[PDB]
Amino acid sequence: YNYDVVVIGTGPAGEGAAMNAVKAGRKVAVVDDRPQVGGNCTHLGTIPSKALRHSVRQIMQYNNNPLFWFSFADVLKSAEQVIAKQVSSRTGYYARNRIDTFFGTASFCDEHTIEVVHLNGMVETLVAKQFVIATGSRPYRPADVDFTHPRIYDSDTILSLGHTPRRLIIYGAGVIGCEYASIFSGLGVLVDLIDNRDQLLSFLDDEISDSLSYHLRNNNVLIRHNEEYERVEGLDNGVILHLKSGKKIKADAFLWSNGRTGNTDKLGLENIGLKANGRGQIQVDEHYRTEVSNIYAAGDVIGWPSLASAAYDQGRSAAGSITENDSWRFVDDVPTGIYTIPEISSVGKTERELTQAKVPYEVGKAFFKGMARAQIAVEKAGMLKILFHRETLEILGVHCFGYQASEIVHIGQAIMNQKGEANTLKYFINTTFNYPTMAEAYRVAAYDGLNRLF
Amino acid sequence: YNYDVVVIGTGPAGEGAAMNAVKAGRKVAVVDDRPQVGGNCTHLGTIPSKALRHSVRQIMQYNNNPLFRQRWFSFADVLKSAEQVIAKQVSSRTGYYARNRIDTFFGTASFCDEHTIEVVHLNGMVETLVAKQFVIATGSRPYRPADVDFTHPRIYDSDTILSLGHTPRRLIIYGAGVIGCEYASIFSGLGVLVDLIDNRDQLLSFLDDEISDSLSYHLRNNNVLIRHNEEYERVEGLDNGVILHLKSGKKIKADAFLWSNGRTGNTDKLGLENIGLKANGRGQIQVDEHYRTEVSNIYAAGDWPSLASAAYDQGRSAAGSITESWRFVDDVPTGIYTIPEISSVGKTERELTQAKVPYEVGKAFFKGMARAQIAVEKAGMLKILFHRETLEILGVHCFGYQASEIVHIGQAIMNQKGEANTLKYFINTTFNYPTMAEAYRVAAYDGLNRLF
Ligand SMILES: Cc1cc2nc3c(=O)[nH]c(=O)nc-3n(C[C@H](O)[C@H](O)[C@H](O)COP(=O)(O)OP(=O)(O)OC[C@H]3O[C@@H](n4cnc5c(N)ncnc54)[C@H](O)[C@@H]3O)c2cc1C
Ligand SMILES: Cc1cc2nc3c(=O)[nH]c(=O)nc-3n(C[C@H](O)[C@H](O)[C@H](O)COP(=O)(O)OP(=O)(O)OC[C@H]3O[C@@H](n4cnc5c(N)ncnc54)[C@H](O)[C@@H]3O)c2cc1C
Repeated sequence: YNYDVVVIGTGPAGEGAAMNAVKAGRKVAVVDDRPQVGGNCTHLGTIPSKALRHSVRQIMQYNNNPLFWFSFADVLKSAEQVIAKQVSSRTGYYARNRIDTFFGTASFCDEHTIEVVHLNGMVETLVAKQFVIATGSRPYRPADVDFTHPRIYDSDTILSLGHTPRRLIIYGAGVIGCEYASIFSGLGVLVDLIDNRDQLLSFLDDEISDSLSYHLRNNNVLIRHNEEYERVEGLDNGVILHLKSGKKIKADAFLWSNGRTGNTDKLGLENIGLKANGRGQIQVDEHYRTEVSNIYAAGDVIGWPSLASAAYDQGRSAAGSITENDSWRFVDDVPTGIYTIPEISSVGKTERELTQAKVPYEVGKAFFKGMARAQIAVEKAGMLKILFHRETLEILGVHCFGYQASEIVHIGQAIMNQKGEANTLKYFINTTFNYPTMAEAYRVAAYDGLNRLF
Repeated sequence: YNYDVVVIGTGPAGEGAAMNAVKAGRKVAVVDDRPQVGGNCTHLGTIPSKALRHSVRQIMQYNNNPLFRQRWFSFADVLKSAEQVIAKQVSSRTGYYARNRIDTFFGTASFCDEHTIEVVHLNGMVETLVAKQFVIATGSRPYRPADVDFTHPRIYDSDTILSLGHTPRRLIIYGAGVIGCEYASIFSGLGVLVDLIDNRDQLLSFLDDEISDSLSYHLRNNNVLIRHNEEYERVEGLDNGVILHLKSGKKIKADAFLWSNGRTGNTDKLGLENIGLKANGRGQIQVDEHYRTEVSNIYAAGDWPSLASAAYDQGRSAAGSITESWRFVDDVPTGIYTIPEISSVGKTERELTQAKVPYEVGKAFFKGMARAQIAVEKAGMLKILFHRETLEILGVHCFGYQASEIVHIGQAIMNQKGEANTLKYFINTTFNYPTMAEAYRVAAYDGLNRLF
């Protein structure tokens, strides 16, 4: 077969790259080893975890509702229709713009031709001028951990759970680990989160991390800091983890969420002259182009920031660079978002970086406890913090935690991206929002900032 | 994949073998290289030629009927009618396969060992299939000599002739076989000066002399020019017409050319040397009375006599032998579908004369037949050879419209044993009237007059 742009993997990066390329008028093909389109964006990652989290939140609201346990399988059963709808929508998207697909593992043979091998023994060959690599990553699996044990799971096999455990252990304080800890705590299981550092999500703001830790501890998430595993043992009834500090923790299950490794082992990277680091990531430039001129890598496969929306935008920019239609833009200022119960999101500098850089900033706070919308939604916990320059009133950082955090942070991001005097805090006083909504926070927050300035 | 019986070829032999094997309760599968089921019987051989012949008969009757006068048509329009029949037949065969839970694999089959095969499709496929019992029904192809340019647009065979787009003014057919005679009759009915070339001095020497003479007379009266005892020397394809130079020194120029001399077995691609099976010069496979090859678990059936019904029966017999219903297909009623048709069963007059059997001949001419007169097909003849003393039937020959359907009553009477196989049955049995089966009765009486 002959094409112009060939995409590996149908994740957000691959889908975005292929759509931008077909928007340019080229002839484009996509290859994905999964039997269905979507990848970890919909099959094992974002969609199943988010459906589980939303079901857990609804269960929690129902239990605490004055108007009125649940098996894990019943809770997870809400995700199959969502994934079916998403895969149908993406299949229709691909069919309408006429992109041919191949459901098989893709391997490299030269600079222009690839081998697609399916489960039947199918062998096909694709040739194109431009290639996009969006193989993503897989859960990092250390050798000394018996993942074949029925009671030991990773970020993928955890969905195979057939019963809600009495206790559980989570290793790694990453985004996935914290999200799963929050979800399981909502389900009503004593989760023992294990962290290699002293503070949860040290890249976040200190206040937000402290509030998240307080809520997790108040919701049975026993958090142990500064820990490194020594030896994991699987039994008939439970799993026992011996830490290097000497503590032995026994649970009825086990989940590993410490890092991810890029999918490059089966790609045959040596056949083209490219090499991947120990993390399985491919070095790319500001154009998302590797050392090979016609080879482009984008999305989570490159490592940072390993965010599905960020991966989609990175693939879109890589396709724009391939077509050179001015649509390229290096995706660097990604607003971080952690989907625990409740949510967390941030955009821009934190208070620690601002303190280090000696920027004369000021803090405006808005607490969700005194909020009409938050109380009406029965969400008492949460806060919103805005860091703004004292003199120029420019917003240098927005951090929110609580109800609808990710949706709230977008307006602060939009105000942030303005240039010069346009990016000012006083906008929140010169613009009328709706009421009662969560956006009203900004208004209050703005005042709580400008009252601190003399 | 694992199965009990694996058949190669979806023609009548393969389909019959698969159906008989699946009737035994085993798990069976079929493989073929054609993108549709049916085999050469439906896609390139029997069915298209029969549709062409029936359409030619219909247009001939329409032209000759005074009622329809108050009109030559292109070859493509005549051939168009076969597509519907082919589609219906392939749909019926696919339904038969699916209702019986038969696995089909559309790719060329190659032998690896005595129990497994590789299936390769157009796109570099590889599929392994292992089964206890195997059936070979690969059929055959038109024989292609090296010294003729089949790639020439004006030179065709028994398969590529359907690719003709325009009806030629003149045409040459080489080989006086059943296929050659049928195509010569069809093209003569279409209104083309056909120059049939025969290697021997008599058309269809395996038939009775009277039947062959009548067929030759009809072909001569239908613009077909028959040349006897000729062998080709060189076929040259010009831009306007094909010129054939024969060994006798003649040169014949026409607007087309058809080759129908011999058939070649489709065994080269099978790779039988990987299992210890050899193919002769014609590509056939030697088998015993049980349709079994040298290998104990390898069986071959179908494409002598290269008859579709005979191939079907041979395939079913091979399947029965595999499942332990076996019957050696040896006596097949020979049928040539020219205009009019020809059929024969049992011994001919020449063989009876050689063996000095005291027989007698009963004739019933179709010219005096009422149903034949209504059919406006008066040319015909029904000859019955019956033993004089014991009144047993030793041979039945017919040459006329609806010959194949007529011959089956004589065949049914033939297969009876002893006194049951008697000509007097045709005297003591009430037939339908007006039918050409009742002609048998007349023939029987025409025999009983000669008795004394
Ligand atoms: C539990 C969980 C929750 C998450 N929640 C979020 C969230 O809320 N927001 C967010 O932004 N991110 C989230 N993520 C991260 C998200 O999974 C990634 O950011 C996203 O997958 C990045 O897009 P991608 O296309 O690079 O990844 P993928 O979608 O994983 O791309 C890899 C695709 O390529 C295929 N592939 C891989 N190797 C080959 C090969 N050799 N041959 C052929 N095909 C191949 C894979 O089968 C897959 O289809 C979450 C992750 C997890 C585990
Ligand atoms: C013009 C014409 C008219 C005819 N008219 C009549 C008639 O009126 N009556 C009659 O009884 N007979 C007639 N025949 C003869 C008839 O074609 C054969 O008798 C019969 O079809 C053979 O049956 P078969 O299944 O054994 O062979 P086929 O029907 O040829 O079956 C072979 C099948 O297997 C496939 N195949 C071949 N090699 C391989 C391979 N290596 N791997 C996989 N698949 C393979 C072929 O493509 C084909 O589909 C006629 C023939 C011709 C050419």
